[PDB]
Amino acid sequence: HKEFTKFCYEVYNEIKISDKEFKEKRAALDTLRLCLKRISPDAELVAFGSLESGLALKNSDMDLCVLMDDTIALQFYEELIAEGFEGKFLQRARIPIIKLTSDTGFGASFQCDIGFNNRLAIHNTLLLSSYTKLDARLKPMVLLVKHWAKRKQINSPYFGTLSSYGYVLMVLYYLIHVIKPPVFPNLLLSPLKQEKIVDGFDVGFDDKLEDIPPSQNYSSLGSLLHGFFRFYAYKFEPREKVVTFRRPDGYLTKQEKGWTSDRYILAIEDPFEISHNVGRTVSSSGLYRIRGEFMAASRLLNSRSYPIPYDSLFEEAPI
Repeated sequence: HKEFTKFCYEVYNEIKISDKEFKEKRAALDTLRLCLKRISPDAELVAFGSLESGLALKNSDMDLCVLMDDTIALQFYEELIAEGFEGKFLQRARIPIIKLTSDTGFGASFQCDIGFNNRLAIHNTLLLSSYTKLDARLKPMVLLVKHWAKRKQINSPYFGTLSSYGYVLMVLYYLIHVIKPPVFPNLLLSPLKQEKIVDGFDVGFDDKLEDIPPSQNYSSLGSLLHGFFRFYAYKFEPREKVVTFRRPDGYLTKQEKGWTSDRYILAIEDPFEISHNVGRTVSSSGLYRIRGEFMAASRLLNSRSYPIPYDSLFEEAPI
């Protein structure tokens, strides 16, 4: 996989966030933090998601969280509308959300999403951020899987398919517990790991990355991707197994977890919030499309017709 790896890195460099775009988002965050400072002096606005882990595709949306220690939620929204930003305040039960649309100069096409005390989400981002720092192969691979999923119309949680985070965990599971030699260790199950309970969940992992030995896996990005597709296309049985980060071998049956009868069509156990299935959005019809597109990828990469048209891997599939 020399030619495929060459193609992979070419695509990766086209789809990744530019340093220009990154600095624009970081500048926007500093402006919004100043807004929060004048209304709540002890609250902090922390960034999470793709932009924070570095697993962000160009023209990505911003995900922020206001952390504190009540009315501050709505009070922050009104100060933002006052400071020229355009958006709406939405609250379901006791969970408020700010959805920003524009700016009158980071705008006009400037999207941003602010949450309140979503601590677990910040921790999942810390875990992915650490893995990104461990191996250089993870960032391109994740972006390429994300770009493929998006283009093949299998990245719609609202339409019976999997979330982008779903695919990130699908990649991590493969690189930690499936590939041999593994590309990564399991930082959650490390003997150096210490328990840290946040919102009734253990968010602890070995973050002292400097002391972690280098990977014994020397495979290319192209080879890694060919394996990932082949695994989920032909070896992984979602009617039997759970994608997990809580077993040393990675072996967890749906029987053992009790996820046999939210939807359990595709079982992806969240690393910290273990009660939550990241693949709950995946429907029976949707899984069929996911399985179909995985087999298609495998078929393409084992083609005997040269030169192989690798471009078809990122060809937009009908809606």
